[PDB]
Amino acid sequence: VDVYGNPIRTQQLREPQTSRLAGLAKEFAQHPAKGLTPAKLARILVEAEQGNLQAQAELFMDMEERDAHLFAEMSKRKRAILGLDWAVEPPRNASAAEKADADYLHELLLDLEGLEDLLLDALDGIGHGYSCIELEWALQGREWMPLAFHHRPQSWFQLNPEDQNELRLRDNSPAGEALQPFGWIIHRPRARSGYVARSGLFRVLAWPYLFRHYATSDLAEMLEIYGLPIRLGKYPPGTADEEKATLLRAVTGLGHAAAGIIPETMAIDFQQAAQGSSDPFLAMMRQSEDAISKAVLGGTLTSTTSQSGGGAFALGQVHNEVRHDLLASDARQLAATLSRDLLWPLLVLNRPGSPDVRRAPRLVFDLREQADITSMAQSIPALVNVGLEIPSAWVYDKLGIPQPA
Amino acid sequence: VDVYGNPIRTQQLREPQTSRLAGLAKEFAQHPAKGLTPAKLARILVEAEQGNLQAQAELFMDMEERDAHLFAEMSKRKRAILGLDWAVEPPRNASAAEKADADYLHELLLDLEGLEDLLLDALDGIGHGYSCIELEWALQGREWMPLAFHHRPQSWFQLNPEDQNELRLRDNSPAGEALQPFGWIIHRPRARSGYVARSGLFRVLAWPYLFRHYATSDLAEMLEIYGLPIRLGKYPPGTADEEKATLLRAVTGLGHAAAGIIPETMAIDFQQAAQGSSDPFLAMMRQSEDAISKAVLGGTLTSTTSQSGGGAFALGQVHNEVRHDLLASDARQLAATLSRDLLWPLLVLNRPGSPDVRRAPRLVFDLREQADITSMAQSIPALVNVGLEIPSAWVYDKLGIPQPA
Amino acid sequence: MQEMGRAAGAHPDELVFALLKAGNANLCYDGQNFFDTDHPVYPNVDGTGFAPAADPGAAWYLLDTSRSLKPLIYQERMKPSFTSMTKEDDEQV
Amino acid sequence: EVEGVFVRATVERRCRAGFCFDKEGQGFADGVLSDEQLEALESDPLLKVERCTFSG
Amino acid sequence: EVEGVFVRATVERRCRAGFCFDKEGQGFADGVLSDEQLEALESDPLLKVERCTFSG
Amino acid sequence: EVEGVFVRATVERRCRAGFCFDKEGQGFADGVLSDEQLEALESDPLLKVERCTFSG
Repeated sequence: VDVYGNPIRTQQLREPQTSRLAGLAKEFAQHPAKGLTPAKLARILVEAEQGNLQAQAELFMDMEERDAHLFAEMSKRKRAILGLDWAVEPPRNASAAEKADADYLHELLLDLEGLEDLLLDALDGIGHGYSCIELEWALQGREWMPLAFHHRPQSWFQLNPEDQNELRLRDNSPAGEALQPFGWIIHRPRARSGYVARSGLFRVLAWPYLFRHYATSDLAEMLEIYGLPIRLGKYPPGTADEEKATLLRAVTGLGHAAAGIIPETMAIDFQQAAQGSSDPFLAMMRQSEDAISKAVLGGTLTSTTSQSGGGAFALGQVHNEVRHDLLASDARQLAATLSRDLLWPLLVLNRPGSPDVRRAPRLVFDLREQADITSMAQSIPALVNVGLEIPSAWVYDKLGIPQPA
Repeated sequence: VDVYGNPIRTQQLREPQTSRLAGLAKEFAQHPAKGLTPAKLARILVEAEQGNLQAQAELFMDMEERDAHLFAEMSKRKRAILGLDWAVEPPRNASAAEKADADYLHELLLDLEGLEDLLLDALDGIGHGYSCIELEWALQGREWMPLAFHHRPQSWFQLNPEDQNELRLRDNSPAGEALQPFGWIIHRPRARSGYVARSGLFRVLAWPYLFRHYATSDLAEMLEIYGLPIRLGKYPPGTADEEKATLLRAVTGLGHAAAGIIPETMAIDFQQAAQGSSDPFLAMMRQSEDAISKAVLGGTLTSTTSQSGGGAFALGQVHNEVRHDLLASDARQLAATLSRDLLWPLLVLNRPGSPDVRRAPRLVFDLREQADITSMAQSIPALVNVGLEIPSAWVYDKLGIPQPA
Repeated sequence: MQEMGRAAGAHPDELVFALLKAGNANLCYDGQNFFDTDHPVYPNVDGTGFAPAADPGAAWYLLDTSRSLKPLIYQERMKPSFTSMTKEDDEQV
Repeated sequence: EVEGVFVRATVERRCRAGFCFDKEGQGFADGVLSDEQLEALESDPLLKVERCTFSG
Repeated sequence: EVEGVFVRATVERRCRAGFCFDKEGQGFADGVLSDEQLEALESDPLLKVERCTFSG
Repeated sequence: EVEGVFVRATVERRCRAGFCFDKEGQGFADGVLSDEQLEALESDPLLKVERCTFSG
């Protein structure tokens, strides 16, 4: 069975759950970001709270695509995880059989192509609040294998009417369809405590995005109007339609044309077009960008930048507060999700027996922080000459150097 | 029994208390932050003081979601705790049986999945003033286990009419329902001395949030109006309705249109639209953000930033004042809550006998601060050559290096 | 009081099948009845008219499509939230 | 006595002569007689109710 | 003007001839006269209250 | 069917001659005629308002 105890039947693993839903694969995103107003955004969020996640997912995708600063921040945050070395470790004080199981799982993950793509797809749940990856199960004789990992759009799911924390497929029915066991890797990182609909970071970031969009569009319009002044022509009674058209064309082309002549009975008045500055717009854009930076990566390095300054402890100063905390949180949540969803089916299908769930191997990301070799290498000799018996295992582990074999 | 002495009956542990309240699970948040005015906020707070916590909880959730700066500060503060290593220690001068009990509890917590989620859910009480997590109890033979931890919204509870410090479930009755023993982990951090309703940090942070919201909305409106000037057209007596509509459309499109012509008998006056600056709005936003930073994380590193500057003692300078105090306070309160709520049921159900409550093991968070290895390693040799017999236990404990085994 | 959830869950079926019943009476995009014998096609007129209906299921469109515009939100009248319970009898809806 | 009239400001269902109009304020709440028809009588208190005993 | 009438076609308590009734909508809010008796007449709006000043 | 009716003896602003006084007229939520005059006549209610199905 799975970790949650639901019965597992190997018959349903031959075909993906969504195969019998050919309607989903033919859908196109509705792009709800175009022509978006604060009222529309509020309605979208409220409806999403009630189980209509399609519009929210499409809006989040548009928001990711249309904002360069937000996209850069999210990409940097995800690439931070994608570059971490990982390993599979056996449970606490594991036995020989458990160690062998962990070693086999580690070897299987090493030789499993598409792991990086799986991690990238799973990390989308950081912003979207939940990411679902469908599994393709195949048999190369007697051992089950994940053939491929398919990322399904968040717009394909909904909320259970009887449960606000349980996701279901959109199968044209009011209650949707329950997710098949062992058929998905659902990643639901928890930045804030609440239901799945409210758990996305883009829900926090939506309003600054709209503020920045409005400011940028208004600035573009004002830059378009800038330049020549608006000038209005006046004509006396008894001016025919042809003369009216001639005066109109003359006024229209007068800005580009340096000189022109009109009868003394006519008049042209040059009125202010748009007089001001870009200061308000740029102030709003900077405020929104700082808010986005703080919300995504913390207000110590991105928005209120940590500035330059090297040194042996500079790495620690830059990392440990804020950056290390965020990195560790994301890595630990991703590792927990993976150990729950991918490691367990492999252990319970590819190996004999029914090992207890509490003793399953856990995927661990390498969060080791580079320690100053020079300072500590200076420090050891004094301590050892004093008489302290420092274990070599601690040194080898903390320095990153492996133990002799 | 529990720590408070209330009789404990194992019959009620088979089902959650809220299972017989299927009405609660079908509710949706009312979103009281939309269209919020200072009078409405004052009424919400006053009503919450009197036992109506639903509106206050929903307002706090909206406040958390809609403010990026506040959300970033709270997330950083909570992630600070989530990254701390923890251990279970036996009581003062504990005996062999007590040491065995503590070791078994430590092993059980290590192998208990969902601990990080439990800590995150409990830490919500920092801002909300109280967090309730429901327990699922199951028997794997002869030993009780927490199957899962469920975080219930603060909107599901109320105040006892006869007691302002005791929370109760909303069961449609005036007096609510008392909380089941051993069925919840209630975390109520105490930033300020008072009743539970007034104990939330969001109660302090509400007013700066409203100030910032008003300033941002006003700035957005003023940016929308900025650009072209308002221009008013005037027409003489004897202008028909069709000519009036033509003049109105001409005036409406005149700002975008560089040129236009009107009869000499008409007139168009270009009046100031909105002339000023973003300085007042931005000043208010900065004031509110500084207030929020000071209230959440202290006015030494976040609002009045500590600036750069490394060194061996830089860690101490940044941490010990403000940051270390807040970290230690939060960690100690969380550890006390956990030791009270989760450790005790495990000890009194999973082990024989009736150990005295005063001798129960206590969960301890690792608050050890990194000490300068180089300076102290320089220092020891002089002291030891002088003749001082410094214990090795103090060195091993303070450096973080473990004693040889 | 919670049985309203079951009622709401059953509601969409009732609505869709009521529209199915009205199919003969109700009008489609063509301007004629959904099940009509005079459906206007470009060159000529086609015709598709106890309670039967033959429909495709594998097409990109499903006949008689529903619209779950809002969820089965639960509306309640508990205590100091309405006037039915203080300046009135002890009534709840 | 009449524990509740259920009449003030509310109008209930009254099926008579094949047409179920809404008027006359015939609301009641008791187990005296015609209990089964009490559902039909109280089948449409469409408007807000305000009880007041007649002490009958 | 009249500060308030609070009539809604219902008085608070119009007690006459030794019996207290509820009708005629004689609700006032002012200290012009009979405040001591205004306490007895008022102070019992059993039904809803609607205030529509007569500007008297 | 017409949706829109006010049958709680409710007050609405109806203007007879040089003044606007309490009265119940159109009292509907749908309009096809006299919109400009209805606006003055159909000022939303002062007091409790409840709607019914005239189906006229």
